[PDB]
Order: sequence, then C-alpha cells, then structure tokens
Amino acid sequence: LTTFSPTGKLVQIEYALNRVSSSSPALGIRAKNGVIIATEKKSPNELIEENSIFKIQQISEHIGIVYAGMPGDFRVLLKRARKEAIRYSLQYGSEILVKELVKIIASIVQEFTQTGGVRPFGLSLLICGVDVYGYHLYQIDPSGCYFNWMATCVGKDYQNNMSFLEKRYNKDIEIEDAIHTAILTLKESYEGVLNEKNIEIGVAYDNKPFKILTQNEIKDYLIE
Amino acid sequence: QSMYDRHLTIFSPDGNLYQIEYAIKAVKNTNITSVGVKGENCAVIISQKKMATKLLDYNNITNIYNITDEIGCSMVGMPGDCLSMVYKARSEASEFLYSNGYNVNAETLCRNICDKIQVYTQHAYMRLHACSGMIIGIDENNKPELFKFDPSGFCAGYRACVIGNKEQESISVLERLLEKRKKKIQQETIDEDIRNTTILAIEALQTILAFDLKASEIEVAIVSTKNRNFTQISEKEIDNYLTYIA
Amino acid sequence: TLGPVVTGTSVIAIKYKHGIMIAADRKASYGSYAKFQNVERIFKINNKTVMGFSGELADAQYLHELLTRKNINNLSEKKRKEDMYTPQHYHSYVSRVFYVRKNRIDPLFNNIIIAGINSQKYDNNDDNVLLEEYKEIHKDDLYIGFVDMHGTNFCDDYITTGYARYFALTLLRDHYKDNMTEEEARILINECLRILYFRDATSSNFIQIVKVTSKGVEYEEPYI
Amino acid sequence: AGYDLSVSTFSPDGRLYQVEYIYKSINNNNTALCLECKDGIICCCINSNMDKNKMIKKNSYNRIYHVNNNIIITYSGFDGDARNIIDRARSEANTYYYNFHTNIPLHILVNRISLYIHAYTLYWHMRPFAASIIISSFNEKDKGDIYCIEPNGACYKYSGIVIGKNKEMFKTEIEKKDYKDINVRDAIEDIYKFILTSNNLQNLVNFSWICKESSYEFQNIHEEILTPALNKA
Amino acid sequence: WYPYIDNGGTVIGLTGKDYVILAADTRLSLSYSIYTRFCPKISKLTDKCIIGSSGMQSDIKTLHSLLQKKIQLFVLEHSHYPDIHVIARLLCVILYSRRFFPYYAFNILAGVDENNKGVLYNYDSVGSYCEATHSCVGSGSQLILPILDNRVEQKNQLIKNTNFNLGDDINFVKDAITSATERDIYTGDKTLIYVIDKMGINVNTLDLKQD
Amino acid sequence: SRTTTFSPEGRLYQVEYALEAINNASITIGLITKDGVILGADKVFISKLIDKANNYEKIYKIDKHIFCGVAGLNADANILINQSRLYAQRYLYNYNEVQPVSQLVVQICDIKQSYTQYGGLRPYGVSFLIGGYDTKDGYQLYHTDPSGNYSGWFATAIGTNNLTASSVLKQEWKNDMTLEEGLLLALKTLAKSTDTEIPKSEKIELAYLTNKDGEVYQKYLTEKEIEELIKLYTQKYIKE
Amino acid sequence: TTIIGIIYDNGVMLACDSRTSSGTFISNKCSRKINRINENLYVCRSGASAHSQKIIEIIKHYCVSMKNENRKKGRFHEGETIYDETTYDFLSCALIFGGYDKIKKQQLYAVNLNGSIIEKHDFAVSGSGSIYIQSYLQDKYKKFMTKKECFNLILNCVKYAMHNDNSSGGLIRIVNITKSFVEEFTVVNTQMN
Amino acid sequence: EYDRGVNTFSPEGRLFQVEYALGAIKLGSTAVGICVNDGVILASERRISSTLIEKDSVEKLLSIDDHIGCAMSGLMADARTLIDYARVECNHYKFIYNENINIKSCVELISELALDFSRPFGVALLIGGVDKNGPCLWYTEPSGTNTRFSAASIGSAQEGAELLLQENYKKDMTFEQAEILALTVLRQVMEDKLSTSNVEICAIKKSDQTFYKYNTDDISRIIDVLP
Amino acid sequence: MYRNLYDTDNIIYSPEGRLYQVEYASEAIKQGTCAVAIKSKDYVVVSGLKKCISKLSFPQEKIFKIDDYIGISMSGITSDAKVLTKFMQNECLSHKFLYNENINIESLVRSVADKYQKNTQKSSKRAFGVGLMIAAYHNEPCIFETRPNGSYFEYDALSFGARSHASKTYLEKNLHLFEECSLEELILHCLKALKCSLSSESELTISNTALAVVGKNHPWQEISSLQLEEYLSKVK
Repeated sequence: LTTFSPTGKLVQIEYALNRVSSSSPALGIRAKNGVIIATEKKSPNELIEENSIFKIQQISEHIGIVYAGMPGDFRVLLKRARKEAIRYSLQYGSEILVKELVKIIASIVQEFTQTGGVRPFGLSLLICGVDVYGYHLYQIDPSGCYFNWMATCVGKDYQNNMSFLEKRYNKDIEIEDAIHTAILTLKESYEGVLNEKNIEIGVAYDNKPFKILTQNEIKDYLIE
Repeated sequence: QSMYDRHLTIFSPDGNLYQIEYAIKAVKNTNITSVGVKGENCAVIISQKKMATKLLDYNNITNIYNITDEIGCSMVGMPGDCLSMVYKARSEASEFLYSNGYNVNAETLCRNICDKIQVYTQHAYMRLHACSGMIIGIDENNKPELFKFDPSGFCAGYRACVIGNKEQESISVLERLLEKRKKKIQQETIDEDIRNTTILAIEALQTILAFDLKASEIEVAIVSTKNRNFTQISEKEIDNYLTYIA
Repeated sequence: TLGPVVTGTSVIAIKYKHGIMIAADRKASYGSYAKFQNVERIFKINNKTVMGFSGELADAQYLHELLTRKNINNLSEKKRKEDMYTPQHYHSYVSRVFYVRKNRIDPLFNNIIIAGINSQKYDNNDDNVLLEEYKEIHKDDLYIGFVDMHGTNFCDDYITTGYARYFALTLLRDHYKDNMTEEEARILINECLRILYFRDATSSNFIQIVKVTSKGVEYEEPYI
Repeated sequence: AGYDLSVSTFSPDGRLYQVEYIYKSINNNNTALCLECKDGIICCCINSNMDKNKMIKKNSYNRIYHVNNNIIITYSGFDGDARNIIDRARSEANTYYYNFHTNIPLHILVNRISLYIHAYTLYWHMRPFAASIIISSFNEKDKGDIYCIEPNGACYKYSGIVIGKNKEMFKTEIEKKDYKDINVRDAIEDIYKFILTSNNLQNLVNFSWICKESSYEFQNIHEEILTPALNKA
Repeated sequence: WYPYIDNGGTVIGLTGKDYVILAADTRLSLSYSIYTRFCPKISKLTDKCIIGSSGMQSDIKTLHSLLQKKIQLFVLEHSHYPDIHVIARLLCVILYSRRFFPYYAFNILAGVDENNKGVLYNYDSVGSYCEATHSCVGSGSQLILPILDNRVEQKNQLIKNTNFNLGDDINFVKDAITSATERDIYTGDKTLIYVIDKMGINVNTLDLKQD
Repeated sequence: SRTTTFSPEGRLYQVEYALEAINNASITIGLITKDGVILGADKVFISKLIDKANNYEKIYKIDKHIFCGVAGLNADANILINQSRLYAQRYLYNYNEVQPVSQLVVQICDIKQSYTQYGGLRPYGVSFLIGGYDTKDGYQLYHTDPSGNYSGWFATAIGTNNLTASSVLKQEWKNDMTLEEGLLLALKTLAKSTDTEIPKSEKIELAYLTNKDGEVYQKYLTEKEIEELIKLYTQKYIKE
Repeated sequence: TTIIGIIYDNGVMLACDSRTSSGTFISNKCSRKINRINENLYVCRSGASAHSQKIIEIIKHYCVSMKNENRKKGRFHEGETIYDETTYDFLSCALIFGGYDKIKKQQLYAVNLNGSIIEKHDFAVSGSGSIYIQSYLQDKYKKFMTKKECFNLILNCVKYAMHNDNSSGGLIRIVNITKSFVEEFTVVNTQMN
Repeated sequence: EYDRGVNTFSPEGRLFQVEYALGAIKLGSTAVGICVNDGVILASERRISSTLIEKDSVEKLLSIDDHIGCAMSGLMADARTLIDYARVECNHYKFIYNENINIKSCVELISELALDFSRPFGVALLIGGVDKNGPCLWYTEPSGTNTRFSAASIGSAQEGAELLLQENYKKDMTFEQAEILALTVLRQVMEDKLSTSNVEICAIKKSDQTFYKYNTDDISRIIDVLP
Repeated sequence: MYRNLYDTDNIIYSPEGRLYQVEYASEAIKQGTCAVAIKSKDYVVVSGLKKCISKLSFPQEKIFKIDDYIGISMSGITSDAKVLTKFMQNECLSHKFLYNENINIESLVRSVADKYQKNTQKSSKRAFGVGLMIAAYHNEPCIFETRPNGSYFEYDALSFGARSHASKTYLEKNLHLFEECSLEELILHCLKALKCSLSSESELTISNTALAVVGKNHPWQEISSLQLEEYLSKVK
C-alpha cells in the first residue's frame, strides 16, 4: 500500500533509503583480477563472537554478498538468494551468473513495494563475484533497481565516502593494491580509527572460490 | 501529534520501525532479568522467578523452557507472548528431526525462529511477539553455544549475555566478570565448570540485583558435556552455591 | 481397510425382565488360527447401554473411539437426567456412520449390536466413568439394535450377529420366552454357545457375559 | 494520542494497551472462586445479578463446566465469549483422547487453552477474548492444583484464587484460614459465610466440589449439603 | 466389496376413484437367512400420501428420512401440505442427485390430491417417474404384476367386473400377496394393507404364511 | 486516496501522479525510418563510477525483433520487461510465429490497465517506446502510458522535456529517412533536450532494427557513436 | 525375522534376529529389527520392511514432540502406542511395543496389522518365524520369572525360530527394560545344533 | 456522525448504511399495485421525455415468472440484478417442485439477497401474483422488511398515492373496478396526461393464473372512462 | 479523549471495559414490539403483538414455528431474525434426520447462541441485533431467550422492549401461573399482561395479537383466528 505522492515519487521508498543512509558502511571495489568488499564491523563489546555476527555471506562458490541495512532482514533475503542459486543450479548444471541472480533478487525486492500491506526491504545489497564474462559488483536499492557499479559505498555518509573513490581509483588496479585503497576509504574516512581486526573483507581471489579473509590475514594489511 | 507509528509495516521519515522499537520496550518493562554465560565446554542460564508485572505456587512460575532434551532456552517479556514462542520453537525443533533426521543445532534453531519473526514484520498479519530469550545448547562439535534473540531478527550469540530490563547496566559488569576468569589465573579444565562458571555466573546476578538473592527465587540449568540434558539444578545445590560468595 | 485379517466371533443379545443379557467369547482369531485369546468385545459405552462386535476387530476401534467420545460430550452437558443419550440415539448414529462409509467403498467390516435401556425411570443422575435389588421393565424400554456392515439397521427382542446367526438364532427363535428369569437367560445362552463350540471353527471358551440392569453394567466370566 | 485502538498497536511506554481494558471488563462481572483442600477442590461462583431479572429459575444459570469427569472450568466475564473456549476445551480433550486413548492431563490442557486465548490477541481483525478461566482438578495420589487463565495467556498455578468484582476483597479472607489441610464439608459452610460479608439471603450461588472421596469425580452442588447454611455466625 | 445387496420384499399399488391401496411385507431378509419378521417398508409422509420401497434397507431408511426432511422443510416454508404431483417430482431429483451411485431401492408413491383423483406413481432405481393405475415393485415384481394386469387392463372379450368397490378390492390385494408368498421366497408374512381414503390412511394388518 | 477511488473532476490520482513521475525521468527518442526504427536514450549519471561500457538501462530487448526504450521508474521497468518477454514467447509457443507489436502492446497495456482498476495496488510508474518489425504492416513504433492508452507514432520524446524535444521532430523529420540520416536526425533531438550542444558520448545510447530479412537488431558501442557524433559537428541539424 | 516379547515380574524383554532377507538373498545382514524410542520404551517391528522405516520415523517424531509437551522427564507409555494405531487410517506391518511406565510397573503389548487392542499381554510374539514357536512359548512360560530365567527362555526361542526358518537371523539382539532402565543390548551369536 | 463502516450500529438502536438507501427509493418513477379478490393489478409511469427512445426497451413492470409480476423503483441498474436473481430461483423452484413458487417463499428469498453482510440494494419492489390461496401482493424494502400489502405505492410520488388508496380501496372491487382505481391515483400525481403511452398497466387474473401485459390498444379503452 | 473513539468497531473495547458496539444491539431490540410468554406446569403460551404499519397493510408476523414442539417469537429487526430462524430450522430438522429422537432444547439454544458468538469476534460481520424468544416443551416446558451476546436464561415469564417495564412489573407480582394448570386461565393471564401494558388509549386486541400454545399433547398449535375473539379477546 506504499502509494505515490503528488510530487511523483514514492514516499515509503525515500524513507527506506534513509535507513541505509544511517547504518554501518559497506564498500565494494572491482579490480582487473577479482572484486573486493569491505564492511566496518561496529563491535559493541567483546561478548559478541565475531564468527556468529557477519556482514559477508555466500550465495554459491563464486558469489559474495554484503549487507547495509536492517540486521533482521540480513537473513530472509539471503534465504531467497541461496534458493535462487539452487533453482538455477538444478536445471542448468553450471554456476549461476551474477546478472541472472541479481535480476531475480531485484524482482523479489520489487514485489515488496507493489503488494498491499507490506513493507519495503530496509537494506542495500552488494552482490559481487567471479563470472564467465569477467567480474561484477552490483548494488541493489530498496526501490528494486540495480546498478552495475565499479566501486561504491552504501553505508552512512556515502556522499563524501565515495569522494575518496572518485579520486583514488584507476581502471587497472590489482586486488592486492585495491585492499589498501579500500582500508583508506574506511579508516581515513570517518571515526573507527582503532581498526584492529574489526573489518570484514571478502575477495574474489583471482577466479578461485570466494574467500572470507581472517582477522590475522587482514592484520598484514592493517599495518599501513 | 499523529506520528508515523500506527501500523507495523510503515517506515518513519528518519527510517525507524517504531512498532518494533516499542516492542523492545515491552521486554524492558517486565522488570524480569536473566543472565546467560558460556564458558569452557558448558553454558548456563540463570532465571529470576518473578511474576511479570499471595497464594501463587512458586515452583510453577519460571522463565526456563526446554525446547528439546538438548536445547534449552529462557524467555522474558510478556507471559502470553513468551509461551507461544516456545510452542513455535518446540514444534519447529521437533520438525527438524522429522524433516532431517539429525537433532537440530543450537545456531540453526535461533536462525529458524528469526525467519518466522521477520515474516511477521514485513506483513501486517499479526502483532509482534514481545519477548526475548537466550537459546542455550551444545552442538555436535562438542562445544557449548549460546544465542540471544530480540523481538526483531537477531542471531547474535554471546559468550556471556544479559537479557531483561537491565541490559543497560550489566555490560560493564559482565565484562569484568568475564575478565575475572579469562585473563586471570585460567589454570586448566578439570571438568569442574560448575564450580568455575556457575559460581562466576550467580555472582554476576548478585552484582545486578541488589537483593540477597534467595535460593527459593532463582533456578539455573546446565547443558555441559557429560550431562547433555538441560537439567534444572535442584534447590539444595542452589542454596549451596549461594554460600560460596564468602 | 481391506479383508478381515483379525476377525471375531459372534455375540448373542437377549432381553428379559430384569435387563439385557449379552455374551461373547474372548477369541480373536487371525484368520486361520487363534492369535489372541484374551481380548474383550463387549464394550461399555454408557452407564445404561453397551455394544458388541463381530467381524474385523481392528475396524472396531475406529468405531469404539468414535462412540465413547460422544458419551463424554453428552455427559458434559447433563443438565437433567433425561438428557442422557438413549440407545435409540446411539443405534441410529452408528447406522449413519456405516451409511456414510457405504457411499464410499471402504465399509469397515463389522456387525455391531447395540443394546441398552431406553428409559429414564430409574435414578442414575450421577456418573462414575472411571471405576441393590433389581427391577422389572415393561419390555418396551429395552432397546436392542443390530447394524450390518452394509448399513442395515433395525431393532428386535433377540439379536445374534456373525456366524452364530445360523446356529444360535435357530435354537433361540423357538426357545425364547417373555419375561425370562435371570437363571433362565444364562442357562439359555450356556446351552446355546455349547453348539457354537463344536461347529464354529473360530470360537472358544471364556464367555464374557455382561448384563445391563436398572442399577449398572456388570461383568462375569464363566468357562462352561 | 489514542494508541489503544487495535490490538496490534504497541503503546510508546512499552505496555500493551487494548488488552488491559479486558481486566477492567472482568472486574465488573460476577465473581468465581475455588480453593485447595485436603479432601478435594471446592469451587464457588456468585451471580450478583439479582436486582434486574428475578424471573430466572433457581438452579438454571450455572457457570460450572467440566470437560470430563475430573476437570472443572468456570467463567468470569463475558458469558458469551466463554462458550467458545469451552468448545475448544472439550474438543482439545476429545482430540487428545483419540490420539492417546487416555484422559488429558492438567498441565497439558492448560497450556493448550492459554494458547487458544492468546492466539486471538495477535490478530488485527479478530477481537480478543473477554473471559478469565479457572481450571482445576484433584489427583488421587497427588493433591489438587488450580490453574488460572486470564486474558493474554499467563497460565499460573494457584492454591486458592478469586476473580470477578471483589478480587481485592475475598483474597484477604482466604489467607486467614489454612485451607490446605482442613476438609471440604466444613469449607463449604465457611464459603457461604464469606459471601454474606460482601448481598442478600438468596440461593444464587451455585457450586460443586470435585472430590469428597465420591469416586474423585466432579459431582453436582448436592442441595441437601448446601441448605444447612450457617446464616448467622 | 460389492456395496449393492437386495433385502427382498414387495409393494403393491392399486387405484380407483378416491382410493389407493398400498400393501407390503415386513420380512427383512438378509442374504439367504430371514433375520426379522417385522420391518415396515411403508412410511407415511403427509396425511394423504405414503411411500413404499423394496431395495436394501440402507438406501431405504435414508431415502425415507431424507424425504421426510425435505418435505417437512417445505411445509413450514409454505404453510400448505404438498400434493402428490409435487412430491413425485421431488423424488425425481433426489434419485438423480446420485446418478453415479444410484440408490438401490425402487419406490412407490401413492395418495390423493384432488377431491377423488387416486393417483399412483412408480419408477425405477434411477429416477424416471411415470404415472400408473397399478404397479408392483420388489422381489415379487414379476409375479404379481401380471395378476394385477388381469383386473385393470383387459384382454377378455367380455369386460368383466367393471365396478370396483373398496371392499372387494381390499380382499383382492390380500389375495395377491398370499399368492406371492407361496410362489416367491422373499415375500414376507406380516402385511400392512394401507388404504388411503378421502379422510385419511388405515393400518389394516394381516399375518401370512410364515415360510 | 487509493487508486480505486475517482475524483470529482473525473480524472484519477494514482495514475495522474505516475504520468508526472515519468516526467522527472530521463528522455528517450523514437524514430521510424525507411530502413528500420531507431531509438534513443539518456543514461542518468549518479556518478562516474558506473561501468559505462557494457550496460545501459534505458533500452532493453523484448524479442529478436521487438525492442523497447524504457523511461520512468527503472525498478518497475524490469517487471514489465520480464512480463513482456513472456508474452512475446507465449505467443510463439501458441502460434509458432513471431508476435506482432500491435498484439503485444495490447497484451502489455492490459497489465497496466488491470492495476489501475482493482487490487488496491499502486500503478506502474513506467511508459516506454516499444517498436519492432512485422510482416503485416512493416516497421512500427507504439507508445504506452501508465494508464494503458497506447497509440501509434512516428517519433516520440517522453521522459523529461518532452514538449521541447517533440517539436524538433515536427519539422526536421521527413517521410523518407535513411538509416544514417535518421540517426543524425535523432542525435540532435537527444542532445538539445538536455540544453547542451554536443553529447559527451559517455552519455546517450542508441539502438536500431533495420530488418535485412533476418532482423539484425544491432545495438551501439561507445566507439560506434563517435562517428555519429563527429558527423553532427560538420552537418548540424540545429535546434530551430 | 522373528520377534519375541516376554514380560518379567518387574520389567520386560524383547528379542529379534537380524536378517531382513530380500528375495532369497540377504542384502542388509546384521541390521536392527528393534528400534529405540526413549529411555523407557522400545519398538521392534517386522513384516514388510518397506514402510517399516517410515512408521518408526513418524513415531520418533511424535514421541519427541510429545515428551517435551509435559515437562523434561515424563513421557507416558500407553499414549504413544495408540497414536501408532491412529497412523493406520495401507502399510502392512506388525509391531511390538513394550516398556516401563510411570503408572503401572511394566507394559508390553502388540500392534497387529490394523488394531492395537492387545493390552495386558504377557508373551507377545510376531513376525514370520513366530508361527513356529507359538506353542513352545505357551509351555515354558510361567507367570512370574527372574531375569536369568527369561533370558534363557528367549534364547532358545529365537534359536528354535531360526533353526527351522529360511529368514533366520545372524547375530540376535536381546533388549531388556527395567525401572532403572538397564537396557543392555545383550547380543548373542550362538546358533542351534 | 458514524458513516465509515457498513455494519455499524447506532446508540439509539438503528442501522446506518441501510437507512441511506431508504431515501434513494424515493427518486424513481411512481408505481401502484392493487390486490383485489379476483387478482392483482399494477401500474407505473413511463418517463420517456426524450422522444428519441424506442419506448419499449425501458420498462418498469418486468416479470419474475409467468405467474408473478413486479414493479421497480430506485436504482434501475440494481433492480435488474434482483429481478434476474428472482427469475432464476423461481424458475429453479419449478425444476425441483412441479408447482409454481409461493410469493411468501419468493419474497423471502428476494429479501435475503439484500442482506449481503458490497452494498445494500437500493430498490423497492411490488411483487404480486396469484400463486396459491388467491392473489397476494407484497412490498419489499432494502432493509428486508417484507410486508404483505393490499394496495401500496412506491416511487417519488408515493406519498400522495398512499392516502388516496386509503380513501378508495374497497374489498369487494373487481378487475374493472380497480382498473379505473389504478388510474385515478395516477391521474393525481402526474406531471403529464394519462395518455396511451405513459401508463404501462398489467394484471394477473385468477382464472388463467398468468400475467398479461395490457398493450397500447387495451389501455386506451380504460384511460378514457374519466374517473 | 473519549465518547467517540470506542464506538464504531466490533473489536475495540472501552477503557471502562464495555464493548459498546455490542451494547447497542441489546438496546436495538427495545425498538421492536412487545411479546410475553407464560410457563405453566405443563403448557407454554406465547403472546405476541404484531405491528400494523398502515391501514392498507397487513400485520407482519411475529410468532414463528420451528418444529412441532419448538416455536420462537422474534423481537427486533426482521433482517437478522429470519436468518436465525433458517439456521434453527435446518438444525432441528437435521436432528430428526440424522437421528430419530427430537432435538434437546438446551442443546439447540447452545447452537443458536453460538451463532451470535461467531458474529461477534470477526471484524467484518456485525452482531445480530435481535432478541430471540425460544419457547418449547420436551419433558418439562422451558422457555429460553438470547441477547446479542451469547446467553441463556430458563425464564418463567418475559417481555421485549415496547413496554417491557410495565409488563415486567405485572409478571413480578403474578407468580401463580405455575398452578394455573387450566389452559383457559393461562391464556387469559398472558393476554392480561398485554392489556395492562399496551400503549395509551390503543386498541386492545383487535385480532392483531398472535397467540400460540405448546404442551404435553399440544404441538406448536397457532391459536386460530376464531378461538381468540370468541371469549379470549372479549373478557376485557
């Protein structure tokens, strides 16, 4: 029942976009030999074990996802994302393409806007992964649209967070060199200067299966 | 004024679900607390045994409900919403056996509960379930597991956590109580976790509730290895552990 | 179900002045042999009416439970002693259960005999579900009904189901008298079931005689 | 700002309004009472609605119901809405009797009735129930137990409980005498003395006791034991 | 499992000016052994229209009670007792309501509607109602129908016995049913000669050959 | 209120706001030539971090001979394309032949019309220039609205600044237009609609059908339109 | 595939062979004809082994979903078996239910093809090889016995039921049931001579 | 002011959505029906102000069956839906029972369809027939009250025709007696002249038990008697 | 904030604790005509007053018939009362078809009162605003009645909304009906209730007061249009 407005814009969608504009910052940057993703994990205390609460989940052996909104919604969209990675894998024996997968999740998010008595999704996705047509890094909007980004951020204060990427990014960057330009876009962007194994980073890892980098592995890059 | 918090599936201009936000305040208004803490190869839940705000039989009122013989859990908040949540968990954990053979895992149980909770959020079918709880239980990996879930979707999981009306005055105490065993002595594991974790658990509850903590108004449960039963510790052992503070 | 795998023997219901006399053995044959020899067939359904079997004993539980349940529901609304379900009601209800099964193909092979006292002039306005002198009835307040597996239903003064229809009923159609004494009725069945011991291939001893009088539902167990 | 309209709306304070009004609805209806004894569980039900009809039969308006021979149920509130819960109670016993061939125990029936009342609270279209239910029984080996079901679940085991228009009055009268070890034949005369305190000499109080070693099954009021009421002491 | 059996029996119908005669037998015979000698096969509906049948009792007690339900539902919704023409069309759709599983019970509808007009409706087990001045239905269908055929329709050159009073005709049906018990097996003994005159019905009984 | 209710003026509310919601969207140009229909687009640039070389979300593909240029809500556009692709294929599965566009817009405007009539749901804030080739009546170019009142055309400029860009096609368009001359004709109206004099080429996208008895339906690369952009410099088919 | 259930003076015992022949061939040698349900009751089924594993699965699901409905340490015994009968509203399979109870001391009673009305039984026995020892059991079985008496009785019972049967098992299984729930799966391997 | 819900009550014990339609039936064309001892005679106007109409496609006296005729008022678009429903159930009754339906059993089913709890049907009828027990005339309302009338009137001018029938109805009036009476009440409340086109009377005689529409030729011999 | 929020919905409850939407239905039965029934030892007579809306109209029926020994008399709106009559007719007739005994009276009203309950919790369907009056005889003649909320009261005499207070007071001091075994004194006692509780200066009983009796050897015999005006409508 999220109807229109006299100005010609959905008001519930604009309200939903404010929720992703005030959550933890998610950041993905593509490269020429893989795609990387990062998320500022706001650790509230030492009681929450890091191996339970995560911001980087998998869809298949080559698809990575990132969350940027309502934590309670970080699982329902994941269940239908993995289900679509299975329904395509049952009929078609090969792997699910990212463009074929993102167009289905965008259709699922869309149906939660036109249906009566429902609420739009309070999150922004970041689907990334190795494909047979190169690499990809898409971003799903609560409105239902999707963009074929190259390097983007969706969390809190992204108007100036993207400014680091508009001036410190080249078309031909390796995945190992893109890690430090991503950490700089997190530590040197805003508060959270005590970045000591409090950042989750997933990579495509040059056509190998999706690898979730461990805390001590990121520590090698956290020294700079 | 008539703000935007009437329905449950309607976002606010700033982007906050106020029907969920008010539901969390329902748990903080029941003035019933509970502490859960996982140590080495064990985990315990400490209840409070208080009426959700004469002749009431105190053995019947409780805040501990076993979902299965391996996975136990606690419940707080409104008494009506917490009872139905156990039935929506017992009928789910037992359904896992009929649909998958193995016993349900502790981490899978909480995520399957949150899936049904999230469905009632996006749809205006029913009212939110004003409750919370600490799902306890060991897994096949011979490791203890603890998980807390809010009225919204959450599968946080903590090595020591407090649920109830005093979550804003206990993290500063549970961190010290956990530090009183991790970076301290930490000699070995002589399978005496009960004398090591539960003693360092009841002490945490006494630091939260300023009362004398009568043994006939508190009941705990252990799911440690060699036991595996979510057994409610008897009254005589509770009163015996209360004298260990001296 | 299909095929009488666990059959039963035949019962004999005869009415007299003090009450209803019923009798049945305890043999539950598995077709060609006596598997169970200590089962009960005379089932208590009320404080004034009972019912017997024949046919498949397995297709009797789907009728016993569907009948004892109705007694507790009626007992929970006993606002007067006349609100008890008369035997006319139970016999007509059982016939409706068999008629709706006859519309389908599964008939639940049984030849249920329903007997009881169809009156309320003897004070029993207190029920003892979980556990002096007799009276004389006018022969019209004693209801004994028969129900075939095809749904045939009626009521008479002496009914005999199953295989004893060709043996018991013959000796009983001419030897039956009106207002028989208690010793006359039991000596009539004792000399009758003796004929059903040398001719019926599926019959035995342990005649569980049950009498329904104006004071209760008794139980006895001779051995001939 | 008017947030107590539907049942699915949560108040900003944290309370659940539109369900707390039901307690103010059962506080204006007639009362019911029950208590533990060393010989059984005597019940009670006062129908303080004498000033308007005066034409009903003496023993007609009965508010004592039983699912079977050993579990009694009473009402406190809207008498029409309580009929629907008894229908769900007897059907719960009959469904349990089909699947398990035994009488339904008390600790499994109360948990199934409370779920039925609570289930109508969650809906945005169905109105919640308006009747508090008292469920009790008396085992042969174990002693009795009285479960009280109010709106919005909350099944609680009691030992004596009164609900109605004088719940803050009769509660003080039960704690005086230890009813846990007295009898049933003397408590019935003590119960009739309480009603006279708080309003006429009328036989509008119909009640039965589940056990007096009378096969430990739900009996009736047994008028002959009720007529020698100590109307003065 | 065959769900169609025949309990055996018969019903005889006759007419005239202001009278119809319906007679039956109460032998509720099972497969091959007679079970009860008393089971009425005719049941009154209104004060001027009865119904006879002869199939299995499973499709008779139901069909007679179902017809009593749909006829009592009609009288308290119109405040007028139905005639036979309306009750004849009523059984036409009840029997056709179960075309895939027909009621194994043929029927007889007798009664008076106008001042005299003795009508008699008879039909098969599927629902093709047809008016007739005389009919027989049941186990003794093929044995009584030609006897009655020599009284109403004629084949003689001299049309004998033109008059037909209720007194002599009543003894004629008793003569036909007695002629059925001797030659047919399923014909019972206790008979119920129902006579519907202008004022009402009778319950004139007669006990036949117990064989 | 809801879309089910009318208004005292006789118009509607939800379908009227959707007609205005597409006015705040990027422009698209339609054009029928003597060789094949061509389309235009305007990639709205949120930032310079998009791919800008492999994809574009303003012109899609319906079938091997039917293609549309969408304009409006990019989110709601993907549903109708996922709905028109089925009708363009269910017709092949039921009649073993290609579907005429005249029988496609009717099949797709009814799905919009069905939303502005019942269900109590919001309408589709989308409107697109759908064109194709058929054996019955050659090249065609239709145009749908959020209400469903489709209509045939020769040139349309929906999106933002429609009235200005449509006036360009009132004079500069000719009945006989070749493929290369039509592209230059549609290139100027696509550029002057955004109040600019030359496209940055890291902008607007074009498509063209030109059935060579097989319906090639080639799209355009960022390098192929450079030659078209250069030809606009020399021969300027100006605003006027 | 014989199954013998003999009652004690205090508890009960169960016995079964392990053959499960599939068309004059042993495809699942040394299988489990007996099955566990809880700490106080076991279920040993025979007959058609096709739908047998499904009924054991549904019973295990309906037992766990029922024991947690009361409290943590209380199941019931008669209630669970009548639920197994209601699941026959076909799947031809004979079952044996036996175990200790909180109300009565012990309880053992069969479930035939379609009707479980064999309560208060004493020497329940079913299966294919059950036809060969129905008389031998009726003679050597007294009213009250001891633990070693019933263990030595059912040992020859399964032995005699295997000495003259094509569906003779390999290693036999014997399960005990008591108040303390000893439940030791005493497996015997010796055969007749 | 309580007008949102359709099934809301009133503190004075009254309905609201039904009462709105009570005034909607006072805007249609007037009609009048008289139940005499020999049959039932109906009458109505014909607002065919625009001469371009066919004059036969618009009718105010349709037929439920061959034995039951009725009038219409209020919403003409909704009146046809109830008449089409009455034409089904009355005909469905003839297929089950061989006799014609009784008006008491027909008006009770035409009223239960106005109990959709959509919206209540804003239409009042004047169902009349000679089914059995002589002729009967019934008048239904959107509220469901079925009152058997001897002579009533429905329409925009039903108030004036009400008191006229009270001062003119006699029990011993034949067909030709009431036929002039069915027009004198129409001559009073009429913004035109009682020509041979504005009036559309029809009657159901007790003899043939069927209805017969009085055509243009037969009504000319009745409108010229000058009551 | 009060007086207009908790008024139009069948779901919301007042802060005092009263379902005000259902409470309007209980008052909605008071706008109807009067009715009265007398329970004797072996007979039950029901006196119902019809309402002639116009001189040309006919008095609409008030007393109905359900079975041979069961007859009701509505008092309220004819819309919902007719629906409950069909529900009570299909229910009692099914009992004589599914079984052969007659339907128990209290077991019948329990189904009718349940029909009110089902139309009280749902938000769509409203409550039946109609005061039923079930008068029957099975073994002891009992008189039951319902309200919009589920209720039963084995009454001995009643009244229904027109001049109920003037009629209730007459029955409060007339409790000798139990011993007035003569049917003639019963029907005169029942008609005297309406005569002493009619409107001011109105026609007493000019053949427009429906009367029905039921008893031991009496089915639901509607009092004919001749037996009442000969001596019953002529004594006063």
